[PDB]
Amino acid sequence: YIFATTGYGIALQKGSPWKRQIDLALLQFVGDGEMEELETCWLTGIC
Amino acid sequence: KIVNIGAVLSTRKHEQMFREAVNQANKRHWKIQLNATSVTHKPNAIQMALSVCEDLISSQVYAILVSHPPTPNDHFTPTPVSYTAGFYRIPVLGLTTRMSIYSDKSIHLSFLRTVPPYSHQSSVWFEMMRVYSWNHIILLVSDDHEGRAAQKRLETLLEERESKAEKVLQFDPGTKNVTALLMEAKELEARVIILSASEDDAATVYRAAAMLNMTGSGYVWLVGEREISGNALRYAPDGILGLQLINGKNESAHISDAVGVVAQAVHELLEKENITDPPRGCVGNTNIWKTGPLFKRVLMSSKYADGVTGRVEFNEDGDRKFANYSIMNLQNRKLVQVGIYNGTHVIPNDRKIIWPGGETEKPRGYQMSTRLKIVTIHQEPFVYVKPTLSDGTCKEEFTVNGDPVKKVICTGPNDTSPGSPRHTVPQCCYGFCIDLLIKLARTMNFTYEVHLVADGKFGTQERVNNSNKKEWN
Amino acid sequence: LNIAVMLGHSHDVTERELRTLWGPEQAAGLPLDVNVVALLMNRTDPKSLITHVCDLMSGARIHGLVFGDDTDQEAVAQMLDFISSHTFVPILGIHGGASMIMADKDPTSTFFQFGASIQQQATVMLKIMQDYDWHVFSLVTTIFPGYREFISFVKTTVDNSFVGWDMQNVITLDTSFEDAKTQVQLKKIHSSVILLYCSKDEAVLILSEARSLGLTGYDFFWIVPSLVSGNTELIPKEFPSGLISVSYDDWDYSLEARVRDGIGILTTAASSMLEKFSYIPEAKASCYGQMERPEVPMHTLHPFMVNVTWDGKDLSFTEEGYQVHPRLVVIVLNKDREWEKVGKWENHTLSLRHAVWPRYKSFSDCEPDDNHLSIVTLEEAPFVIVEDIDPLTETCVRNTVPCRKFVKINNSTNEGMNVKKCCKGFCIDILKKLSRTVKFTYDLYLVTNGKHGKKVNNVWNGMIGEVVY
Amino acid sequence: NVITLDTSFEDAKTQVQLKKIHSSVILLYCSKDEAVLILSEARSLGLTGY
Amino acid sequence: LSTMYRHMEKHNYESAAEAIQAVRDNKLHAFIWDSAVLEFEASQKCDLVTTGELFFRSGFGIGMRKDSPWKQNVSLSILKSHENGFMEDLDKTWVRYQ
Ligand SMILES: *[C@@H]1O[C@H](CO)[C@@H](O)[C@H](O)[C@H]1NC(C)=O
Ligand SMILES: *[C@@H]1O[C@H](CO)[C@@H](O)[C@H](O)[C@H]1NC(C)=O
Ligand SMILES: *[C@@H]1O[C@H](CO)[C@@H](O)[C@H](O)[C@H]1NC(C)=O
Ligand SMILES: *[C@@H]1O[C@H](CO)[C@@H](O)[C@H](O)[C@H]1NC(C)=O
Ligand SMILES: *[C@@H]1O[C@H](CO)[C@@H](O)[C@H](O)[C@H]1NC(C)=O
Ligand SMILES: *[C@@H]1O[C@H](CO)[C@@H](O)[C@H](O)[C@H]1NC(C)=O
Repeated sequence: YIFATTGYGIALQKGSPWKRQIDLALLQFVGDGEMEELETCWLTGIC
Repeated sequence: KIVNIGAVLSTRKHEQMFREAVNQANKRHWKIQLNATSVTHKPNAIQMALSVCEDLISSQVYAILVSHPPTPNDHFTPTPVSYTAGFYRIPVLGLTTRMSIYSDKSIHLSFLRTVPPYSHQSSVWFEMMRVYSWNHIILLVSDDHEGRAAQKRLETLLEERESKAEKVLQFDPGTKNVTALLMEAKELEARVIILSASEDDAATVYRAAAMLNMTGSGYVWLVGEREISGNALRYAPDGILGLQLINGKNESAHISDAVGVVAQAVHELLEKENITDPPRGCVGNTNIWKTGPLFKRVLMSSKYADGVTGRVEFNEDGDRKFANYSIMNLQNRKLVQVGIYNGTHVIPNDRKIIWPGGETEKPRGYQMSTRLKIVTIHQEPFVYVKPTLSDGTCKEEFTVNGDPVKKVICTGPNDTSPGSPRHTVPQCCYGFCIDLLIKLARTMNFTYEVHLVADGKFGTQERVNNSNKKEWN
Repeated sequence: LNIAVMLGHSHDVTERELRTLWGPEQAAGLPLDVNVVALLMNRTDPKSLITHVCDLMSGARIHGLVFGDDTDQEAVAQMLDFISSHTFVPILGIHGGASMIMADKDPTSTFFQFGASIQQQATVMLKIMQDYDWHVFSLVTTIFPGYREFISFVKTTVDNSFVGWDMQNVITLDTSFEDAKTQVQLKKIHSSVILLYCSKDEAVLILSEARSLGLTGYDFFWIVPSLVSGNTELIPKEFPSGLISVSYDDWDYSLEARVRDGIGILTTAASSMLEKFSYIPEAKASCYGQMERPEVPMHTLHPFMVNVTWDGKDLSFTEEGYQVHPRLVVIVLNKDREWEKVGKWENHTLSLRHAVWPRYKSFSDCEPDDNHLSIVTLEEAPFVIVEDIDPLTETCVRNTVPCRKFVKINNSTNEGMNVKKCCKGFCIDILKKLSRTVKFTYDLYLVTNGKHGKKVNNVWNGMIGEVVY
Repeated sequence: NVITLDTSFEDAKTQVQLKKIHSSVILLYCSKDEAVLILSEARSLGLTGY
Repeated sequence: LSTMYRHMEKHNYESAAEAIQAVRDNKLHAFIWDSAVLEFEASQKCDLVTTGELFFRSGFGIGMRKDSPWKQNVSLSILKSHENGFMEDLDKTWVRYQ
């Protein structure tokens, strides 16, 4: 059960122009399967 | 030893003052090396060009000083004299030339000016904006070479400030009913108007703006030099901030400055070797000066700190650098000097600025109409789309808890099929996003126009009807 | 009616007059009287040209002038602006000022040159890159005028392109004769194709500097427009071999043929004018009198240049007078310092090349690079399966290596047609992965002679047989 | 891969040898005058970055 | 996955509404779409069952424009809805019908 998800991410200070450069890269990594392959590296559990 | 300098001038007073200026330059620098020879303008077009070319090529003239207009107002641009002098690539300096036709270096090889062009009006907009602290610009520029050059320069100097122009409109010469563009400008949240066109176009725009609510309040009219003369003065509403150049009208001062500039060049010409004799016979010589580009390099590398106007510097375009700008406010159809710019410094006059609106405060170019039109894709689990009742409204249902089901009127096509008339008939749509929209309206003042998808798809890149194009659907 | 043709010093005027008269004789019979007055003269003075055109317009009322001159002066085209804007006569040309067209002015002029449009050249310059399968670019420009439009056009055409070009950050050189900032600007190059937009002397100087800077290697690519090339008889020693250039040369099309085409275009325009009207307008009677305002109420041929076709070839002109279907002959500098035709861009605005890649040899008598390791593949559908290419103005879809397969025409002739085909395979992925580790390029070379190979009287065939020798 | 400079006062081959640098740390084994000369050359060559 | 386009480019439909009908009349043996939509369809209509595991898990969002000044005022509203139970109430009123 999950309530008030508000998932966290990489923070960045106000006025930094690198947000438009980092968000696209992170979205590409998420959509290209980097998260899925790296999930087994750390997210290990018995179900 | 004798070097001839030519000029195409009408009045004999101009010839006399040119002779006096060249004599003073010889006195101010040993031996006499400058000769004065001038010709008169003619009402003809090709005959005058032939006469001046015959009288100029056969006289061994190095420098050309011709004023752009022969009369107070005419279309006789000094194109033919420059083109005739361009056969041997003879350096030409313009006295009062301001049209952008001579600005580009691709066509004109050795034809420069002694006065800044209209392109500096594009740059001075940045100086105005950095003082008024604005970020929205709407352009009303006609379709010509000057307009294209101004647009390109403004885009180049604006793309580096992280600001983008909202809309660009084109004025076709000769048109009379152009109210559609004014309506489109009115339908924009920003209320900053920039105009740069001819006198007739300015008068046509002002005629429509008189009836339309384009000068009542909350608007700023920043125009160029061409709209502060002629019928523009008598048909221009008050509060318009004009632009003028100081010391840019005295032909005697321009001639004196040109003579002073050429005085150093005449002496520096003999410094370099490999100098060739000037061509005497017009017929029998088709050679190219070896020092053609060398003259331009010397002129560009030369620095001047004296003259009626002041310090004179040449940029890559070959015109004056860091020219002085003056703001001519229009108050009760009277010119008022307010702002003076030297390129970087700001020197505003103590007189209060009178805006076209009733209030004397600085207008704000941010008028949020709050008419945020929203289009929602027809998704069954997210938005329940059903036909509305014929009485005029939509029936209200209840959930399992008995709470009313809030809904908004939605407008969209009915058939939603290719090759069918998609009549715009209002419908009754509600769902998950309706509650979010209602919450947004409660939190902040919002008005919603619930549109529907035109075709029925979210839309991706489309590559059809040509070899290469990308338009979102 | 009467059209006068002016040309430079050439063969006898009688032969040129006969060639001009042969135009209407072959076809396009028209009741209008076609009279040609050919003149030959060494002088090209402006006043002499004005007097000559005045004499031509006064005598027999010439309604069309075409000036094909061999003079290299660039002001020849600009000298006729007054004639075009005052006498309302169509203006044509072959060489000289009309060879290169860059003058844009009010549409009141009647300039319609057969030269390559300055903006249209970039389309071919990018299409040859697309055909050669190199999506990375290095846009290098200078302060010379007429290149900001190039930058805007290339940015617009790469933003609207769906191919996925790797548009590397541009480097805008300021000026030459620096020797301190040019290296700083050019040290950021990491691609294989570098453009150059300068003049002839500036290009020679920058190439000479790059010779000492080591930028003239056998792996880099250089694309040069028609401005630097110009005439194809002067080859400075600072130009490396293998350079790719595009221009409008007359290797196949002759001056007489171009004159005939221009005459046919003018006759077609006159015939089209005779449809909506019934009289041919005349210019001013005298060159020395101005008794009326020079307006244009006769509805001249300015908007009628779009629907003009001659000899079954669509030869139209845009609003700026640019040719819709130019030639754009591709010239490549060979190791013997000469230009050879490679590509033609005449048919349906489509270009094809002879596919001659290796042109790098004997530049500095050093670094004999051999990284172009040929890769031989075998048709094995379970592992390496090839197929055709769907038409989408692309060669590679996502990451496939371009496979060049030799195709035979029929069972009688023996010629290997070079047709690109899309190919996907496990071995392709293996090669791509190995490329990132070896840091070298590999061009695939598909074969068709044999499948595996046998020993037929001590003769090797197949892929093994090809790799043995 | 190492880069072995031959001698100074070349102005033609030094750039060819040094154009292959792609790392962040560069060593220098020369004399005082030679080091001064090579650093002055690298100032114009843009190898003195931050 | 290039083999998918060998059949996608010749059997794809234009509307999810008609796609549901087609997959219900045995025309389509499979259908790929968002997990939430399929779960809602399975909860409402009792002639379809989901299968497999979630792939390419990406959330929704609100489309805007780079020059729109309503970024913070919308993000704060979204955070308020998430952390004040408004999203939970909307889910409870629009999920788990049966
Ligand atoms: C200047 O040139 C004109 C035309 O060549 C000539 O008539 C005149 O005598 C010259 N001036 C002097 C002082 O010689
Ligand atoms: C201009 O055109 C619009 C519609 O195109 C029309 O409503 C309006 O009356 C016209 N105005 C004039 C002055 O012709
Ligand atoms: C526009 O101006 C007219 C007068 O020309 C006025 O009657 C009308 O109310 C104005 N419209 C608005 C929206 O202010
Ligand atoms: C003459 O030129 C000077 C600039 O040196 C200017 O200040 C002055 O106003 C001009 N005089 C007239 C009558 O325009
Ligand atoms: C919404 O409009 C009302 C009346 O026009 C105003 O009192 C209120 O302040 C507005 N809301 C905001 C957030 O400004
Ligand atoms: C919400 O109102 C305007 C419109 O976006 C914005 O400028 C303002 O800063 C916002 N309010 C707060 C409290 O941030």
